Amino acid sequence: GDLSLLGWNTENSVSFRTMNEFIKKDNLYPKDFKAVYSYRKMTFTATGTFDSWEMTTGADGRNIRFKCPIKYAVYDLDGDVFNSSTENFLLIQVDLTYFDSKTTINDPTGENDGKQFNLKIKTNVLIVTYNLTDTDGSMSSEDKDFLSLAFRNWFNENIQQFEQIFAYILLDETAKIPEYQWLKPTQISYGSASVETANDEPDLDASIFSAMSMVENNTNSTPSHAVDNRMLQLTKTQAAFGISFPLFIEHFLKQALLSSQFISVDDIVADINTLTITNNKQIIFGKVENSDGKNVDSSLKPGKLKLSLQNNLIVLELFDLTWEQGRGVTGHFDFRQEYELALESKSGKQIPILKVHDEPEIEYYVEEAQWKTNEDMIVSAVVGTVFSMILGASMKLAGSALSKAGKLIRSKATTIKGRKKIYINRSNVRQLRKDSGATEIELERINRRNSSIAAEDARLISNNGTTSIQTLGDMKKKPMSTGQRIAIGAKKIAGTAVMFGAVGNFGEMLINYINAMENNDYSAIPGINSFMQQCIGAMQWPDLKVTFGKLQGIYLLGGTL
Amino acid sequence: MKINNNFNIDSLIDNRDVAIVRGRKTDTFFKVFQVAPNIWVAPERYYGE
Repeated sequence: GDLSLLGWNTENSVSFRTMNEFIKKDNLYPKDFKAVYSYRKMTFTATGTFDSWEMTTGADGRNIRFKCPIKYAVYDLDGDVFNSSTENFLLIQVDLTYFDSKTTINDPTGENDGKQFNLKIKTNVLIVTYNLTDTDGSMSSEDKDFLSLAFRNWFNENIQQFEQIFAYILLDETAKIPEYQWLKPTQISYGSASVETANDEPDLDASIFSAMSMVENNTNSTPSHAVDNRMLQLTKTQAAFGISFPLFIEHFLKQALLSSQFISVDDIVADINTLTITNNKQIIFGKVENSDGKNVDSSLKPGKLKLSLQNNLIVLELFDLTWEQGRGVTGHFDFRQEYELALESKSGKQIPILKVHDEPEIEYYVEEAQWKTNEDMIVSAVVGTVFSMILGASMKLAGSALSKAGKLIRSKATTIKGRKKIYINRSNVRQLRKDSGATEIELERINRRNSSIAAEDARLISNNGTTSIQTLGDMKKKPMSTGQRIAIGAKKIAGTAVMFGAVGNFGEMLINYINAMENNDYSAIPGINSFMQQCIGAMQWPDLKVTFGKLQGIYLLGGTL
Repeated sequence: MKINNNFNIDSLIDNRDVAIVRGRKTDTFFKVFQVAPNIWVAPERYYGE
């Protein structure tokens, strides 16, 4: 249904035309050929010069198909001399293996301590379909078959003359930036997938030749070379990079959730199956200053602070955030937020930016008795708690807007399973944002303050991405609204996305990215190029600008050479 | 002489008595069964016409 890597993590894909141009520039293919076949007292010869080879449609998985046109050839069929036409060609079938070779490539983004593997044809070559005709149409089908046998004998004998190197890979090379070892392949592979056109012609553009590779010593016991054909067709780019969602989650979402100070290093459990990062035990979300003036611990149940990928969106969820609000009243709130990693063209540069997408979803559950007995009184404290989550701060507001929102709040009350439930959809969130009365400038000021305090938290954050419980208590003991805590957590999570934004304690580099996202200073930040460098330092084509980036089952980037 | 009557249209090709061959030099192929030494039957329409 979508793009699948069938056990692999990283992938680099190109079109057939791009590889054909690589072969054309490299010019490491045989030109002159002399095929000879001798059998049953009969001798057949095909001596001539080949044209430039073209890798066309017909290759799938391990199979690699190349079109070899013939510039001019002479055929000797037991003395029968024939001159081939200029339209004659053959379709050879070969396979690719990453043979180890002496190091010749350089990786400025790596330590160059790995081993160079070059893609070459294994030691054989079979021809699938050919076209061999003379200038007068006097050839016979058996003559053409015999010449095809001679060509097969030539290609098996003369495969060594094709000294073309298909690709270069650095294996087990330590990255120059230690934090991004996930961008250095460990176990590599290739794949092919060719797609025909409507007019039944080889599509040198839509066809996709890929190279899959595991990273960070991930064991793959099922080496497969099948490649999804729609990986390039959607992008319409000459080259593409692909990073698996499992690596996007087990090495990025863990940092975002742990750095949010809501969980500790020993209270986070990775879960590949559900593609969600959460807390194994009950945690604390922050300090709550209700309308009663008493500081309350915001306790989250295990498995509720969720961070996952849904609907091509980074989804952050909170559930079962329960405490004692006052006079023996308990209510539960649920929140869901959607974010999208898009690409923005700023100052002539492609900058990956995480931006809000659609509107959040809210749920609130309470007992019937509280509604029937103390509906009016507890509503004040509930409002004081809720307004923080919306405005990002716990500030009072006029009662006219309170009644205007309260009529809608009481309108959306339903009775399910003996409990009062209210649901807030996408439209109600934007309605609340418009009716809140807080200008976007004030929100930007809040964002600046939260960015500065998130830089302070990252200073408190150790190398592993966690913070000591003593320092966590020192930071959290300060009285601050729960909405501001949500904003600080969001700021820290977004700042942790620099690893997918920029490649290269990490606290000061995060502070540099914070300066870039708060003052628009990317003078020392190359932007996406560094990340693209990590995708091309280890995967060097025989030589680009990246203009496409998205996620369709896989973090996918598209670029043109 | 002994005519071999133990052949059907779906007998396996043994490369000796039942095979698939090419008519003339054209790319047409057809199945043939050797009934007696050097005489074969091609249970198919004639390729030439």
